[PDB]
Amino acid sequence: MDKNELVQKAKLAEQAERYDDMAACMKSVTEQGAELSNEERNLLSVAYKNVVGARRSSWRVVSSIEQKTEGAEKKQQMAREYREKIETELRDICNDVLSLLEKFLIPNASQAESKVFYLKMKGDYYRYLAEVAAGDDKKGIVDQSQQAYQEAFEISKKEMQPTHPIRLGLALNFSVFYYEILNSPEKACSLAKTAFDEAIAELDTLSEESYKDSTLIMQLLRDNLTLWTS
Amino acid sequence: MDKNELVQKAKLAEQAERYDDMAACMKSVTEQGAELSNEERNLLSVAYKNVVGARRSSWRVVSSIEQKKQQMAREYREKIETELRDICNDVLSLLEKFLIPNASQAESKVFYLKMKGDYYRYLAEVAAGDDKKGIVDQSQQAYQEAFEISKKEMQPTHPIRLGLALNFSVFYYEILNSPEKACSLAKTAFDEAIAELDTLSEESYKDSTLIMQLLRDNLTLWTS
Amino acid sequence: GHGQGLLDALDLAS
Amino acid sequence: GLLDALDLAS
Repeated sequence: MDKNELVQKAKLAEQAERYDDMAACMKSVTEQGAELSNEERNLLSVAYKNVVGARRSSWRVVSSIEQKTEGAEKKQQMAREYREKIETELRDICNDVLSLLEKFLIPNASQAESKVFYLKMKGDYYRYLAEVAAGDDKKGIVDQSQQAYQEAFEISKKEMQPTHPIRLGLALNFSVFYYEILNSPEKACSLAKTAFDEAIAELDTLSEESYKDSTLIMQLLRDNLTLWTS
Repeated sequence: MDKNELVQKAKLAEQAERYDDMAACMKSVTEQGAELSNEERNLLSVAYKNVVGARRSSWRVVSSIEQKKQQMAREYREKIETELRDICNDVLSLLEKFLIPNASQAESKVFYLKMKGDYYRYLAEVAAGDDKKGIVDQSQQAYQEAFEISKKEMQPTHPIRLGLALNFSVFYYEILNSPEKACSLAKTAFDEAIAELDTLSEESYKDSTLIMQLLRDNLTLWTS
Repeated sequence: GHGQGLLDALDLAS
Repeated sequence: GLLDALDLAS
């Protein structure tokens, strides 16, 4: 199949809120092996973000029930078994994305912005895997999400302006990895504060077209600092 | 498999918003062939409402785009239509083989006959011009039969009776293009319930009065 | 005043 | 649709 056709189909799927269909169209585009455009990269990312996001949300609800049903034998057993089936689905999806990242997207990325976007994505999906890891596997998974975020972060610090939404979105997600996954409120507030401040100092130079995206992510960084220092 | 374990997993799947798992559980329960309890009946209905409803919502979106490259949208619409017809036929088969013939109480017979009217109504919304009349007829006779029993057996404030009126009125308005019949059915149902508020029950008075609000909201839409 | 799951199960139109 | 594609953590 023709790549343009697959992209038009993925756009229709998005409008129809049919994210499994969207992700399958964009996985087919990625597997033809040409470097994706920004447009195509963003459609791949929106499709998998919704596919994995549904399972994360389900997993949180069933985890919570499994905690709240301690001393309720039937219910807790069934919530455990259901939780384990949703984890299997969520792992398959993350492993799918992580394979696309390694085999196509990261090697093909010609520009630092796209490198950063995909290494951040790799951090994120290893972070999703870390949320559901077996006790034995967890340290190793957490260190894989940290190494991808850190690699993205050193590239973005050298190559992108502090106001760029992809560098700000990396600082957001990597600071949440520090607070939620590494349980480091210090590294989390340090990263979020520094990113916010470095942006503040370049707002005068920011192109008007980016005012909204940049300052929205800066507000989310500060909302987390506020929360985490409370 | 034990029925009670499948119903428990249907309730966890609903909390997780995993309605295809919920539907698979409740269909497996229905296929055991024993009359469903009210709670099982409501779970089977919620599961399928959400399965088919996702496809109705995508169909409306892709139709709107296609009407506003056109070919790609047509074929995507046809694909969603095929899934929607398969889900309707699934429910309609359960209805025919298990649910309607096992229904031993009037309230459940009205509930199921209303469901058969709704699922034919969804098939009508996507019907080939050639099959459309037959499908419209089947929806209307299911709703007409549910209506006569509800009128005989239930109080005008009963939520199943009110929900039947709401859906059958929308059948008249959207599918038969009969807005005076639609308005008259909705207004009578609203008026007959206001005339008997002392019948509202402490178990269901918020369900009854919510459906009455909906009847008046559609009357407002339709008179405006 | 709500029957459990009933309004959702009635798949109300509109 | 960059902000959506960023999959921002809350």
